[PDB]
Amino acid sequence: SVKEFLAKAKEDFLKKWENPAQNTAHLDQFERIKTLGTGSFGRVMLVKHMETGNHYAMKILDKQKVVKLKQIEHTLNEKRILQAVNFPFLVKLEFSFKDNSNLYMVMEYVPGGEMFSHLRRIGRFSEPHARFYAAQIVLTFEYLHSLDLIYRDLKPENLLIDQQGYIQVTDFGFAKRVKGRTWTLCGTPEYLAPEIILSKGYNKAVDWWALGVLIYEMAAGYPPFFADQPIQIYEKIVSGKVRFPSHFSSDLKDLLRNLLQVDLTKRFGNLKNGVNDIKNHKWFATTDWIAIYQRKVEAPFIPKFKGPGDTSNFDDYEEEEIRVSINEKCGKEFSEF
Amino acid sequence: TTYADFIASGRTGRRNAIHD
Ligand SMILES: c1ccc([C@@H]2CCNC3(CCN(c4ncnc5[nH]cnc45)CC3)C2)cc1
Repeated sequence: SVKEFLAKAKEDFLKKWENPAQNTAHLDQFERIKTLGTGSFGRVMLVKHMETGNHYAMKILDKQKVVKLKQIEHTLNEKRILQAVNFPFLVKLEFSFKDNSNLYMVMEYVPGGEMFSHLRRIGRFSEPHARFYAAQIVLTFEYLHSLDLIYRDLKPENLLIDQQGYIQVTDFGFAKRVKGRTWTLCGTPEYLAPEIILSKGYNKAVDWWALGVLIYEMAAGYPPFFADQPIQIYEKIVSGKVRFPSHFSSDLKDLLRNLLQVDLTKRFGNLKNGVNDIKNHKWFATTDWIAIYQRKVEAPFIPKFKGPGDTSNFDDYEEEEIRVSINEKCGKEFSEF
Repeated sequence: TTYADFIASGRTGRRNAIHD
């Protein structure tokens, strides 16, 4: 039973939420191999844990850059939430620690690469391929939302493909535990719900709008609202108009009209029946929700694997030194990390 | 085509999030 499963998941989450794991490793315990990605205030590197020989993805955030970009509370949210969650499609945080200069989050390494890379290369995914990935996001949001968490940054760049072809959601930089409404303007332009652009209070319904954008992008090969500049994207989002490719099935279009819905009293995921309006939609008729959760469904794509520590499924980034200052930076700001 | 318009746009690469 869903209700019973989620109640037990909440008991587990709250114990970790109230007493977060802290300072569980040191930088000297890892061998730095290669950069897997970059952000405005950090980078993610492939590392090898010497004591086990295991490979991990280490996020390194520069404390001073976090402060300049006013991301202190968001970074504390990211680590506090990621250390407390447990779901098959959420990447696991193995260790976390900090030093004079940086914050570090050591997570499972997901070798298949970003959904973004595969989607851009192939062009678009078939409806059954997109449906397989979408079902995993639906279940993941059902789990997160039950814990009063809002994700706020769904996009292919943040969805990694594992060795079994299943999704691993990474990047909890904008996730927040909130019972009421929230107001921060954050996320990625193409994925913003109209209520975020219009500076209204908003809630978990923004994640369901973002799911509509993701499904559209996976099935079309391009997002529903795009332009050269963010301002033009915002005008398209608020207009109340969406065009679908002629190859989209009738069921796919109907599902998307209900997710990409400006009216909050009409948006799927936000009604009296909640997530069940999505799970029971015609486009998901062939989906066995339990088999997806149990990972019993055959994946439509298995990434190529040359062996342990291989990064062939990732783009190459410029390599920079990890400098650790002799003086502690921003100690007070990151005391709880 | 919409595909050709997307490919010729400046937003086919990795998209960064909004910051304050
Ligand atoms: C700050 C620095 C870097 C990122 C990048 C941006 C591009 N997407 C990414 C998503 C995670 N990423 C992982 N790759 C492999 N295994 C993982 N385990 C956890 N995260 C990853 C690849 C790069 C994060 C985000 C914020």
